[PDB]
Amino acid sequence: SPFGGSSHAKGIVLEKLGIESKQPNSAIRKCVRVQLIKNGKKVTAFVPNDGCLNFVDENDEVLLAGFGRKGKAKGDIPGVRFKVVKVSGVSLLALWKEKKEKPR
Amino acid sequence: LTPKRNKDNRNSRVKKRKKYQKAQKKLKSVRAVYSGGQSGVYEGEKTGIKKGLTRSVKFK
Amino acid sequence: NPKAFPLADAALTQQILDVVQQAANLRQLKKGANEATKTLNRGISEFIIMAADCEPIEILLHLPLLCEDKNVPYVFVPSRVALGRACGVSRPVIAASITTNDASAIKTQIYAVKDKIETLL
Amino acid sequence: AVTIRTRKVISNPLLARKQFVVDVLHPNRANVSKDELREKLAEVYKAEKDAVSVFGFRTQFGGGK
Amino acid sequence: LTRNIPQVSSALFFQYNQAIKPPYQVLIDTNFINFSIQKKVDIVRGMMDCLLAKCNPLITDCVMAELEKLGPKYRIALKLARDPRIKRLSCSHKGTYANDCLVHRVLQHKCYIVATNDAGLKQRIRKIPGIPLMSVGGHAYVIEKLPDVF
Amino acid sequence: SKRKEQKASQRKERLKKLAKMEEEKSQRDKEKKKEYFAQN
Amino acid sequence: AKLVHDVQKKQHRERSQLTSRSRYGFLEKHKDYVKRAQDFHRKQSTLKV
Amino acid sequence: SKTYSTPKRPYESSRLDAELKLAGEFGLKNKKEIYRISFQLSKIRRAARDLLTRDEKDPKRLFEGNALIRRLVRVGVLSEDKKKLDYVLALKVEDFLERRLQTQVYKLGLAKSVHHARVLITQRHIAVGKQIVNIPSFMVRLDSEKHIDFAPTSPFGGARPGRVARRNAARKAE
Amino acid sequence: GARGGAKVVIEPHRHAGVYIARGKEDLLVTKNMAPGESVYGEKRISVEEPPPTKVEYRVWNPFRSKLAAGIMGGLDELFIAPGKKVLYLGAASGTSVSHVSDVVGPEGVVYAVEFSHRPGRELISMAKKRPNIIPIIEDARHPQKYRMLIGMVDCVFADVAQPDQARIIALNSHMFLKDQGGVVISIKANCIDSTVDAETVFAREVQKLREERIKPLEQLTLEPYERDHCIVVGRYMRSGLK
Amino acid sequence: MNRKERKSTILETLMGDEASNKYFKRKYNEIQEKST
RNA sequence: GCCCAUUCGGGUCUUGUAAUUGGAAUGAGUACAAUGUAAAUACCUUAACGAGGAACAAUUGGAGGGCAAGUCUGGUGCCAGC
Ligand SMILES: [Zn+2]
Repeated sequence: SPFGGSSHAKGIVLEKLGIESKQPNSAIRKCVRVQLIKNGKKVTAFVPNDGCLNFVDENDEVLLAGFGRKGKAKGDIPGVRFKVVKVSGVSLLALWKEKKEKPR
Repeated sequence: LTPKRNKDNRNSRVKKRKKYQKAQKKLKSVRAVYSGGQSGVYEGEKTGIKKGLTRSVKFK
Repeated sequence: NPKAFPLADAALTQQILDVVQQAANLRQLKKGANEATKTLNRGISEFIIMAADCEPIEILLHLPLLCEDKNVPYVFVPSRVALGRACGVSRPVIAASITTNDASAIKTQIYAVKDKIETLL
Repeated sequence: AVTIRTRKVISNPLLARKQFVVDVLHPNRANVSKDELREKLAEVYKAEKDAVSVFGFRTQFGGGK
Repeated sequence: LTRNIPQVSSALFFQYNQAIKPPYQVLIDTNFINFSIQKKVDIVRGMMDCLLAKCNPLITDCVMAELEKLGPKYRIALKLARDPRIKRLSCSHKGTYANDCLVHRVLQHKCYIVATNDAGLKQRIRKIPGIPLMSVGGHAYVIEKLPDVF
Repeated sequence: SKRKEQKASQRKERLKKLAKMEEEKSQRDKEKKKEYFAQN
Repeated sequence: AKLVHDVQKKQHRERSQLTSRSRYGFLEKHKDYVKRAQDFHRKQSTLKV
Repeated sequence: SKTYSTPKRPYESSRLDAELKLAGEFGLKNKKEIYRISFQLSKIRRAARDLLTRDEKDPKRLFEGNALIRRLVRVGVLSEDKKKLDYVLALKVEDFLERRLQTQVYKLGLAKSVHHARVLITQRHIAVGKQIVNIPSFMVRLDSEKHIDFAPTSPFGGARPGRVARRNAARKAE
Repeated sequence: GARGGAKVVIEPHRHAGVYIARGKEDLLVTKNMAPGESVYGEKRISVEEPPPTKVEYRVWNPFRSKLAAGIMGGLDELFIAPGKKVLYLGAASGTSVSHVSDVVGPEGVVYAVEFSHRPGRELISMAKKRPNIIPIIEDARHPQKYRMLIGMVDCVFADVAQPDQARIIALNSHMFLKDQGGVVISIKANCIDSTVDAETVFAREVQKLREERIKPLEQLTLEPYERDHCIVVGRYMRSGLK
Repeated sequence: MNRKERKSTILETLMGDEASNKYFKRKYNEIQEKST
């Protein structure tokens, strides 16, 4: 529905948006520029936990999903509608809790 | 890389027991439930009776 | 007007003493006159039974003044040896009592018996 | 000590057999050891130990029969 | 100096209210009868279809005074609420106001369930703890906090 | 004395819990009061 | 705790006072500083009133 | 099949305290047990409501209500005097799940707690007459309520003592 | 605790007539009318006063008396003042009527009725000792056959164990209780109705009272002492009910 | 209570036993040590 | 020292921490054997083994904290935020 009919879309990361944000674990630090493949466009996704931001580097064939805020936060930016849920085959929640291993 | 979980949290029958007998002992602090009655000889009410307090619901 | 007035007839006798045997097998019964009056003035007593042919009758006739003061039903039964066979014990017990317990599986029969004997008295 | 007990016995001279249901009751042992069962059944009947056959056993739950 | 804090009535749990045994006592009130009529459901069979249990309705003298006071548009409501199947209470307070009569009546007993429909009464009833309200909805009734609806 | 200071210490956390609760309720109601007006 | 580890929120112990200056010991950290400074500010304010 | 059903709302305060009280009182495992017993209670009294809302003297109401009360007195949740159909409408979940084997052997004695009752009858000790039952949720019928005793092939009855007892007898007789 | 020999202060309570006995653990205590003899085996405080005199006090065991549990749970006002006349429906034995008697005092009277016989002879053998009570051995369901000997009591109290509780108190209060007078009843839920539970049977009984013109004003449950009884205090209005 | 133990007031009654004196000495000494 | 209720109030050792610690019962397994079966597995049986961290290691979420001679941003000192 937010991209045709699918709930998830594979995508190619352009670059880690905001590496130069000084405040660690901030909204402008936790963004990536994903090239959606299903229609070939740009979008700004919202990877959780900047400590596990640095799994994804460049064309890591990332898999997005919606975000859906359940309230209002302190310094969260609006506009990001997409979060990262799977990167290059594995799920980055499992990567951040270090069960699996990112393959390359 | 997980939080320290609980031996009480392992078996659900135990966690639904140690939640009840706490909540069994919780409502000795909102009501005054019946606990058998006069067990020994009457040693007095043993915990304080105050004059200016009426715990009686009145009819408006 | 005798001294053992609420004397139960035959069918009510048989149901109250099979409730007696179920209570004795469920560990809910007090056997004997002085343990009966001890549990009676402790308060835990659903109802108490006496035997109307003990050779002194007063040694259990002292139980009316306690039980109908503390508001608990009481019933005479025409045979101490039948009540002994009911309680499941060698010597003839003459005064039994049923303790109060809401964790016992004869609560329905106890309440049926208690309602029948309150209608009897 | 075990016992065996047959029930529902029907003769059948269309095959010259007698077919029945077998209840073996063993109070503590595992099960009734079909060869030893077969020679005991041929002993209580008049059979061979070669002309008697049992097949459809199942031990019921909790053990014992 | 007599303070008065009412004890939590000892046939109540935290919020479970084990005093509501399945033969129910409900408290009918005025716009609930009116909405029952203009949704064309019944009363006793409607409550049975919503609760799957035998419900004894009650109306108070205050609510009967409100139903008489509301004039001749609701003669159907008054003929329905003078039903011999229902029982009747008898209030003793000043001022025929169904809202505080109802919420006082139920907060000093904690055994009645309240069959209401207006917003302020629903707010006060679900504000105070552990008594279930019911209300009209669609073409049936609806229960808000009974622990065994089914 | 130490019973009083323990009661004051936990009164501080009850105050912070009520602060979070009122903040969440106020943002929820200011969402609802404009959802009530977006039918215009 | 939303998305952090317990090793991410481990404890930081505080370092002692050096033995080289142990005669006037008890190195005085930030909480003791603020408990000194607000007391001094209150004393100065009541002195000035 | 799909016995258990999710209620009309599963995240609610009164329902949460209901499951807490019932679980900690009758010694239950999860919400699925209360939901199974509550479901089949709701099903049988939803079936009883239709037999009530149709008229009396119908053969359907007469012998189907007699069938329903015969089945319910056979399970034992209905007393011997209230043998008419609207007490089935006035049934409740407490005296319906009280007849499970866990609570029933605790009421019969021989277990000293509900949880010890559950762990021993899943450790295979209690047999209703002849059949060893290793499951709690039994709903024991009224006729076989007095046939509950320790099973003879179990060391709380009269069998050989257990492996802990005989191993300790060995390495305490050494 | 509270053994025989400790020194306990005797402070007065709100309900005039009763006293709090504050030691290291507290007691509820009424000032004994006939000194020197306990009536149902309770312990007695014994104070000295200055010609040296010595007056004694009784404890009030709430697990064996009804309204003592209501007093300790805290009722807003009773009507058992130190001057009034008090009727006692369902006076079992001395075990509560002696406490209501010595709360009432040497001027007011306590008319204690009782239906059974053996508690009747125990009540009379107690009643010869203190003079402010009147033992009646008649059924409480017939207030027209002891109408000869009592008149115009000032507060009734009720412990009878029959499922026509409201009819008993309504007939006795119409026949004897004065207007604007108190009525303190003690309903036992499991006694009067075993099928439906406690709050429903209490609401049904208090509705029967406000139909029989007693305007109720207090309901207390007395849960830590007895199970599922309740004390219901009411006035007898008869004129200007609302 | 025994006749050799019924003291003239509850202060001497509380002094007359042993466990209360033990608790009072250890609690009071810990309180003085905490104050210093 | 515990617990509960917009706050001052209420109620409770009959409340928590300790391998201080004791023996009893087990099936997950493991396995003679028999059972089932076309043959064999599984279940049903069952001798002998099989428990203290019963480590014979139950997870998935969610809500909060608190800590430095540490880091960064802002300013109306000693602060506010991330
Ligand atoms: Zn009204």
